Amino acid sequence: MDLKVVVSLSSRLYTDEIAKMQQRIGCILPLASQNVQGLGLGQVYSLETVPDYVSMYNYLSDCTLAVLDEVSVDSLILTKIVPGQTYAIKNKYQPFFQWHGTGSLSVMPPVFGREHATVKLESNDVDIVFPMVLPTPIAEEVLQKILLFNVYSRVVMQAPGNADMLDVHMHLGSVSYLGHHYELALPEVPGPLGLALLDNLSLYFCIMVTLLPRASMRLVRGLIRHEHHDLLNLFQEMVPDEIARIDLDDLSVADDLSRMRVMMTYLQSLASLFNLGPRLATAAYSQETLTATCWLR
Amino acid sequence: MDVHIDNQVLSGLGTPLLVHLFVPDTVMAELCPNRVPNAWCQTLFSDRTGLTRVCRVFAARGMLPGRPSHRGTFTSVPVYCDEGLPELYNPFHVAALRFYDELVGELQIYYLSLFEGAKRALLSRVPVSFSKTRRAIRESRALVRGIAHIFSPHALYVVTYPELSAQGRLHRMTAVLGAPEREFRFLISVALRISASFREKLAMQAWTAQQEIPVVIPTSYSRIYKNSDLIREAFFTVQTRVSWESCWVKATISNAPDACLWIDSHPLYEEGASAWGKVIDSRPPGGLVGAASQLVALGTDGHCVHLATTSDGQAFLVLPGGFVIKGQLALTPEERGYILARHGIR
Amino acid sequence: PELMWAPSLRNSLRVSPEALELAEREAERARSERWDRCAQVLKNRLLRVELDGIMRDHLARAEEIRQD
Amino acid sequence: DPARLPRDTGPELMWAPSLRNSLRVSPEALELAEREAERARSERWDRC
Amino acid sequence: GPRFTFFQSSRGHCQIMNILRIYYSPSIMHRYAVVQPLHIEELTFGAVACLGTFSATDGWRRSAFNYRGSSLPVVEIDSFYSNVSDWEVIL
Repeated sequence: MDLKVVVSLSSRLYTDEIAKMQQRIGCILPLASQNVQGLGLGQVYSLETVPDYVSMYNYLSDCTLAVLDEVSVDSLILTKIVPGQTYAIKNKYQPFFQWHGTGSLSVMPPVFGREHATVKLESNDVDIVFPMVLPTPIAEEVLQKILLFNVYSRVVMQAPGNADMLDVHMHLGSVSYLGHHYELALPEVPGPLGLALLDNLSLYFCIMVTLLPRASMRLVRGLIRHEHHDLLNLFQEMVPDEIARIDLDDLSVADDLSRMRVMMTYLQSLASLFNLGPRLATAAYSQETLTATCWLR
Repeated sequence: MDVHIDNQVLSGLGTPLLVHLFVPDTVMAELCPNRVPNAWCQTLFSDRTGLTRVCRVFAARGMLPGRPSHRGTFTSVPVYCDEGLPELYNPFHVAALRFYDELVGELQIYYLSLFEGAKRALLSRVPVSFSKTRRAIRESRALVRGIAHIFSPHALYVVTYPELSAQGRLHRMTAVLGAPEREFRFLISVALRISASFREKLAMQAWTAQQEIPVVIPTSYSRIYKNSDLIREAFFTVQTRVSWESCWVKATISNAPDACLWIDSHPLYEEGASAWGKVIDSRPPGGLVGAASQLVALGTDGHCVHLATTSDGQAFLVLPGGFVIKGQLALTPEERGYILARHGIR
Repeated sequence: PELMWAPSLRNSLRVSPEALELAEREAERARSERWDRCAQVLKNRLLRVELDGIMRDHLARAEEIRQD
Repeated sequence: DPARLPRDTGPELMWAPSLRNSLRVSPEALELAEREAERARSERWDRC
Repeated sequence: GPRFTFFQSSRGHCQIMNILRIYYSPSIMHRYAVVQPLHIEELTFGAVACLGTFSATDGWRRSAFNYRGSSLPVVEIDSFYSNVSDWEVIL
């Protein structure tokens, strides 16, 4: 088995950028199959396009990732990602994330700003931006946040008396972490592929809203009329009118089984939609030297 | 025939009754050129002015009528106005629509022009969308009729067909002035108080130009413009026939979104309906030098008189020739709330 | 040649204390004329669309004639 | 107290004469537009 | 806000005051238009001083100047001969 895939440049890499490519050693880069362009994320995320973070998500998920370990002039060595090998990955990204959780790892587009993952290359007509590496809970939280932002910023733009544009950019806003809050990069238009993702998500939503187990309605009504739980704080002691008007019928068990059957199958389908982008299973991330043995799941 | 079954099931919260429409492609060409929009319902009253709640309307363009007599877009007008029993109609009654894709252009429509045309026309289960079931079987030519539109003297096509008891109680409805009157005289009232502010600012000052914006001007400016030639400042008040495209109210609605400016432009003496309510930026890294370049290009427009409104409560007038006359903006917050409710949400 | 006044903020307009008072009165006499024309042509369109109501009601009353 | 000068071109500091700091006025076209619009106003005088 | 500019020339001081007046001709009426000279001391539009001479042929080769982050363009007057004078007012 081979992992060593060498990529030549085409012109003399200047000595001002060999220092920062020495600084970016052990990071991850997306492949194309060699050539120089597309070996990175500049070809689908440029300055011209509004960053949708979904077409570049399509490119990074659809293509096998690659580790960049050695940079020389006119030649730099890459290493592919093939399942069954436990790659050594160093967390070398300026929005810092300690892997104290030691969970599964995730790759994402550079949603933390263009500057943090870019590198200029004045040798050839190619520029390289880098994919972001970040743990599973932050990645899925930022994923649902960027989808909720690109679906609600547009409807806030649809408001004629849009008195509060800055409401969602400071409430949604930053990312949830105990160490700090790290502000991200926000598009204004969702792009085509983002609305395709929200289209399939809303399709799953309207299919699953046709079947609700009616016993659970009674449980949340009873718990609202019990003590207000800390998990129940989002209701602030209120029964919504909709759950009051879909409980006109009684409690059954015959429809409940097939309801739950189609709910299991459609939640597994939704999980297959949201397990998108390539994933890493981690064994024993070493803390003192910032390296992690990980294999492709 | 999609947007009617779209908005029919949608607006059941804030509207009892829903009327469906066509809009030709010639009647809104003077509203927004180049097909830039692709809505919001707020029907104000004739003598019961006040303020009312807003309702969203959905629509589509580029999809053709079954009538080949004209080929245009799709809209629809909600009706929710009549208190309690809906059998009464309010006569001489505007219903405003805000057709948009990103709030440019307005649509003023009457209840007479709507309803006179309407009368002139006439192991569990999934539940079906009930109201779409009767539109496919109609498919006829008599459902659509031609209505002389009152705001713009053109044809506006309605669609209605004998659906059910909501549209069945519509065609029996009749009942026993000032809905286009109030907004125009309200514009002339705020224009007269702003022109009075300019009058008293020119009075308390020496009646002199401070020339806030720098331009070079020729020595024959007192010749090619005659002495005290403020005939454009004279007939400024008749020329402002529009207001919510005009920048004057645009600063008041911009209070909800500090160093911003909106500019109206009226020509030197009747070159045409020039423009209303353009934008001077300070936010992006084009910067204050780009604002200054756009501002001096505004000031060197030798055949257009510009009116400048600020967000913080100040008004400015720009004479062509770089002369600026300061002024106040301070209006009673009742009209402010009336304006921001007329556009949108407080 | 041709001489241009230099841009400074002490350059004066040709002073106008008296030409603005008659100005807005002429403006109001013109705009009442325009608004009355617009309301006149508006009521012309309104009587035009109101008359077809009574024509439709006449042809609705004519049903009782058709069996008599 | 103003000053008089022939020409210059293309500044960066604002209060300096230029070719872009000149208002672009055509006298004959403005007199023509002014006269024809006075006649439109004079027709508007006698309407209602 | 006042500015410090530098000047390379191969002329006499008699020429340097006239050509500097013609060079500063926009800025003088810029300051005149924005700020009227209310007192009698604002009329001084700065001054000049000979910092010295150098070689007129090999003069002012460009170079770069790095701090730890950034790089401004910078000229390099090479093999300079320093000679300070007093201030002669531009007007």
